[PDB]
Amino acid sequence: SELDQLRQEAEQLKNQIRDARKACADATLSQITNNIDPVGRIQMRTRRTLRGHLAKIYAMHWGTDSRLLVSASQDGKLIIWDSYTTNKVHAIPLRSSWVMTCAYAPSGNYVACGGLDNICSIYNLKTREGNVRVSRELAGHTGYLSCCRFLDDNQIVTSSGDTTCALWDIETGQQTTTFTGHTGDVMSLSLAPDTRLFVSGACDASAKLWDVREGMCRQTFTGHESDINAICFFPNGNAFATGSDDATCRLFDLRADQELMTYSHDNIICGITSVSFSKSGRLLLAGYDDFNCNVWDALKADRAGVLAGHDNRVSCLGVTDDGMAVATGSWDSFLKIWN
Amino acid sequence: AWDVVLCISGTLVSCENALVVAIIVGTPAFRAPMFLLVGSLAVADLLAGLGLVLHFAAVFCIGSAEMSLVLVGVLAMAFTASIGSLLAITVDRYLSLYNALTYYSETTVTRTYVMLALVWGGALGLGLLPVLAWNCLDGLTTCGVVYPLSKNHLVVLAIAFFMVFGIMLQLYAQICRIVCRHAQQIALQRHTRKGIATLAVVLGAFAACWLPFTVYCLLGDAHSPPLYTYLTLLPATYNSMINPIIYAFRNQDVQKVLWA
Amino acid sequence: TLSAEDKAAVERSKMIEKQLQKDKQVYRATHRLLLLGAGESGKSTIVKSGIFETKFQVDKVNFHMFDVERRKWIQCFNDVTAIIFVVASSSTNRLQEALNLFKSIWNNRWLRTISVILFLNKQDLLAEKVLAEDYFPEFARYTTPEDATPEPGEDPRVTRAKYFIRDEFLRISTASGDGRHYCYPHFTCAVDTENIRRVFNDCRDIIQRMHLRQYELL
Amino acid sequence: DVQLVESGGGLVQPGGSRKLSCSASGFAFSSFGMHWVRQAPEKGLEWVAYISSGSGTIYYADTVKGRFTISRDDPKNTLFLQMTSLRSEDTAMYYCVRSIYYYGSSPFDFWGQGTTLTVSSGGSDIVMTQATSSVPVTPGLSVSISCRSSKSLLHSNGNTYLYWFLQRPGQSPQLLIYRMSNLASGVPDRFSGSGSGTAFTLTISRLEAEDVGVYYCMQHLEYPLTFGAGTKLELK
Amino acid sequence: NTASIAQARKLVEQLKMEANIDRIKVSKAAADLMAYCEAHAKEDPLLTPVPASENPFR
Ligand SMILES: CCCCCCCC/C=C\CCCCCCCC(=O)NCCO
Repeated sequence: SELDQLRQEAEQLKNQIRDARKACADATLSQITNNIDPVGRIQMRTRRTLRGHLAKIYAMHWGTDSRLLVSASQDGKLIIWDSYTTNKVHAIPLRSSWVMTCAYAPSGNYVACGGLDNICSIYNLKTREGNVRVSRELAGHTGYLSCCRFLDDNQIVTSSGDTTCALWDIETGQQTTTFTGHTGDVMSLSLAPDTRLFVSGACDASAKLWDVREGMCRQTFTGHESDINAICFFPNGNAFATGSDDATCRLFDLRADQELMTYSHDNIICGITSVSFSKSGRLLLAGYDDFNCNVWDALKADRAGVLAGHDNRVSCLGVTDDGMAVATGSWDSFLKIWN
Repeated sequence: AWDVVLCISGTLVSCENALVVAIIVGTPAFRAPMFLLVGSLAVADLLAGLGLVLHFAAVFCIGSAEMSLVLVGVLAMAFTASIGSLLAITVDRYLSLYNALTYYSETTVTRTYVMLALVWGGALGLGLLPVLAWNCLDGLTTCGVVYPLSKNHLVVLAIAFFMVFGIMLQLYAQICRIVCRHAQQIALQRHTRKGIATLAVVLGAFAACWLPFTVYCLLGDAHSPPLYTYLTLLPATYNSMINPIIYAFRNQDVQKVLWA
Repeated sequence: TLSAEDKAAVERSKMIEKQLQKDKQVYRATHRLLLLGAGESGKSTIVKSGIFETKFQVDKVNFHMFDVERRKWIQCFNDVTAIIFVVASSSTNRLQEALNLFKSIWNNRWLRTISVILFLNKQDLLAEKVLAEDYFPEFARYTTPEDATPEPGEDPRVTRAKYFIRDEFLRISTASGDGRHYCYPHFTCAVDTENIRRVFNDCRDIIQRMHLRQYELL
Repeated sequence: DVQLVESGGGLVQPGGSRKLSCSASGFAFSSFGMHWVRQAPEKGLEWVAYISSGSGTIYYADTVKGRFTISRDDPKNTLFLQMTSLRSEDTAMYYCVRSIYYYGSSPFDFWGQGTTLTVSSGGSDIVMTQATSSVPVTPGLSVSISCRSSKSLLHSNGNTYLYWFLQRPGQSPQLLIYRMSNLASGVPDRFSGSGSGTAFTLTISRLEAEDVGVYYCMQHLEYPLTFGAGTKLELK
Repeated sequence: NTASIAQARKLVEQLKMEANIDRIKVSKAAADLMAYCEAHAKEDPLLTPVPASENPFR
C-alpha cells in the first residue's frame, strides 16, 4: 500500500541524511581546540540581591540599556527593577497568576507576559496617564504559553504547548504566520541576532530552525535523550546551545547541520533549566536544578567556575547586551546580579 | 582566685553569643518572631558576659567603687533579661501549636513586640535597684548576700525565678499533651525518646543552673563564707553557655548558614 | 549624596514596597490546596482555562483550593500545604493506575514535604458490589486490622475489602515517609457533608506536626 | 483629556488670606508630585511650593515659608494652597504643575491654565543667568538661546538637571527639553539641547511662526528651583 | 485514510527540502567559532575581570 512504501521512503531519506552528516564530520571541535589557552578559573561574586517578590520566580529578561530588567513570579506580579540602584520602577498586577514567561520590548515601550491562560498580554509602559495599561491581548493558541520574544514594537513570536509557534501582528492581533511540525510541546525559543531566523526545543527531544518570513522548518536537530528546556543562539547567530533533562548541554552548528560538542560530567546528574552565553561567546552559563549554575568553557567543555549563592533551584538567567553582568533568578524569590 | 575562672567563663559565653548575634543579624531572611526572640536571648547573654568581664577587670585593675556598683546592676539586668527571653520563647512555642493555622498572620508580630517590650522593661525595673533604689552602702536595710544589694531585692528576684519556672513547666506539660496524641496517631498506622530527651535537656539544665543560687539567696546572709557565692554562681554562667547550643545551634537553616 | 531627583525615585520605591508588604500580609493568610483525581473519581461531588480555582472560609480561615499530562505542571506546586487525592473504591482495573499515580506523587523530588489527604470515594458502590478482591489475589490472605472501627450494621467482608484498599495505599505511603510528610486517609461516601472539617483538621495537624518536628519534640 | 483647572483668584486687601484650588482630571493623580509656580505680571516665573506623592515631602520657597501652606486631597483629586498675611508682592498668576520622578521620566510636563491674584496697594541658592534677553528672528532661520549657571549642574551619577520651557503669549509654559538633551513628547524634533557644566545652549532650526514667545531655563539639581530671566524672541 | 497519505507526502517534501541543503565540513564550521571568540575576547568583561573603577555593580 501507499503507507508501507512511504514508510520505506521516509526511513531511506533519514538514513541518507544520517550518512551525509557522518560524511561531513571529519574533525571534532575538541580536537581543533587542543592548542588554545585554557580560560582559567572564573570567580564571580554577587553584587545585588533584589527582594520583593512574594513567591517563586519563573522568568527574567533584561532591557537593551543593560540597566532595567523585568521579572515575573508565581504571586502574579511583574516587577521592573533598576539594577544599578535596586529600585522598583514599576509593579504590574496580572489578571492571571499562572505566568511562565516575560519579555521586554527592544525599544523599551512595552512588556509581554503569558502562561496557562493561553493568551499573550502586551503592556504599555509609556501611557499619557502615568500608569501601565494592558495594550493588547493576543489569543488563538490552544495551549499554554512557554516563551515569547519581541521582534519590534509591532511583531512578537510566541511558542505554545500545542507544539505550534506563531508570529503575530500586535496592531491587529492576527497571526501572520504559523509554524507547525513539532511532535511534542515547545518549551523555548531564541530569536536570531538579525531576527531573520529562530530556533525552538520541544519535549520530543528535537530542535527546529524556523524561518520567520515564510515559516518553513529549515533544519531539524536531534541527539538529546530527554526534553529540551532551554535554547540560545551563539553571539554570531551561526550556532546555538541546548540544555535538556539528561544533565547535558549540546552545541549545535547550523551550517554543518550536526552536533559539535557535549558539556557533561559524571558527577553532574541534575537537569538544566536555562542557558546563556557571554558577549564573546567563550563562556556558557548553564542553570541546573541542584541550586548551582556551572560556567562551562564553550570551546573546551571543561568547567571554569560556579555561581553558588542560591537557596533553591535556579529557574532562569540572563546576560546583558554589553556583557557586563549576569542576572539569575530562583525559586526563593530573589534575583542576584553577578560579575 | 576563682575570679579568673569566672572571667574566662564570661569571655567564652560572650564569644558564643556574639557568634549567634552575628549569624542572626547578617542574614536578612531571619526576621521571624522565633528569630527575634532567639536574638534577644543571645544579646542578653552577651551583655551578661561583657558585664562579668568588665567587673573582673575593674576589681582587678581599676579600683573604682562606682564602676563596680554599676556593673553589679548591669549583670543583674542581663540575667533577668536572659531568664525572660526563655519564658518568651516558650509562650511563642505553645501558641505556634495552639494556633497552628493563624500563626502566620500579623498579630503574632504584635505579640512578639509586646513580649520583648515587657521583657526589657522588667530587666530594667529589677536591674536598677542595685544602684538607684536600695543599696548596702548605708541605711541598714538588711543587706543581702552579694556585696552591694539588699536582701529584699534578692528575695524578689528569687520569687520571680520561681514563678517563671512554674509557668514554663506548665506550658511544656501542655505541649507534651499534644505531642503524645500525635505520636500515638503516627504509631497506629505504622504497624518517645526524642520528646523525653529534648524536654529533659531544655527543662533540667534551666532548673539545675538557677535553683542553686535562687535557693542560696533565700537561705543566707553577709556572714556566710565568700566561696559559697562563688560556688553557686558558676552554674548561672554555665546556663548562658548552654542556651545558645540548645536554641540557636540546633536549627537546620542556622546550621547551614554557619557551615558557610 | 543623592540628587534632588534620586530621592524622589527612592521615595517611589519605598511607596511600592509598602503595597508589596500589604499584599504579602494577605498572601500568607491563605492555605493553598491542590485537589487531584480522575474524572470519575468524584471530585465534583467534593468541591462543595486549564485551572479551576475556588475560595471558601472555615472558622475565619481562608482556603484557596484549586482543582487542576501531569509530569511538568504539578512539579511547580512545591508550596501548597496539602494535596487532596480522590480515588474510586471500585475495580476495569484502573485502580492500579491510581495507585501508580499516587506512587508518582509520593516520590517526586519537589513534593517530598507536602502531605497528602486521601479520600476513598464510592463506599455504597463497593458495598453493593461486594454483597452481590477478585482482581487482587492478595486479598485472600488478608485479616482486618484490629484497630478497625467499622460502622454499625456492616458485613465483615465489606470491612475487609475497604481496609484492604486503604492499607494498600498506606503501604506505599509509609515506605519512605522519612517523617517530613504523611498521609491522612478517609472513607468518604457520596452524601457526606463533613468533608470540609476533615480537610480543616488535617491541614491544622499537618502544621502542628511540622512545628513539633522543628522543635525536635517529634 | 488631561486638565489642571485652577481657581480661587481675585482681589485681596493686604494682610488678608485666601485659598487656591487645582482640580486635576484625566491622569493618575496620586502618582504625581505637584508644584505651585507663580509669575508676577511683568516678570518671569518663580517657583513657590512643592508637595510629593503621598504627601510625604513638602518644600516651600524662602519668600513664602511660614505664610503659605500646600496640601492635596487624592480621593477627590484636588490640590490646595492656603495663603495668609498677603503682602503687596504676592500679585501674580499662579500655575499648577505636575511632575513624576522615576528612572527615565520627564518631570515638569504639564501646566494648568493659571489663576490671577491681585492685592491692592496699602544666599547659597543657585542663580540662573540669561545675559541676552531679546533676539529678533525671521522664519526659516536658525536661532540659538543660551543659559548660564553659577554652579556646575553635572551631577556625579552623570546627569545634568537643566530644563527648557517655552511660554507663548496668553498661554501657559510648555516643556521642551529636560536634562538639557532629552526632547519631550509632542515637541517637533527641530529643537535641540546642548551644553556642558555651566553654559548651555538651545538650538532651533527651520524656525516657523509658531515659535514666538519667551524661553526659560530651570535647574532641578537642588531646591529651591530657580528660573532664568527669560529670553524673548521677536518677529523680525 | 487521506490523512495518512497527506502527512506522509508532506513529510516527504520536508525531507527533500532538509536534505537538499549544502553542508560544510566541521573543520571549517568549527574554526569560525574559534576566530569569533579570539577576535572579540578583549571586550568581554565576564571573561576578563575589569577594575572596580568602571564596574557599575562595584
Ligand atoms: C520579665 C522577666 C523577669 C524574669 C526574672 C527572673 C529572675 C531573675 C533570675 C536571676 C537573677 C539573679 C541576679 C544576680 C545578681 C548578680 C550579682 C553579682 O553578680 N555579684 C558579683 C559580686 O560578687
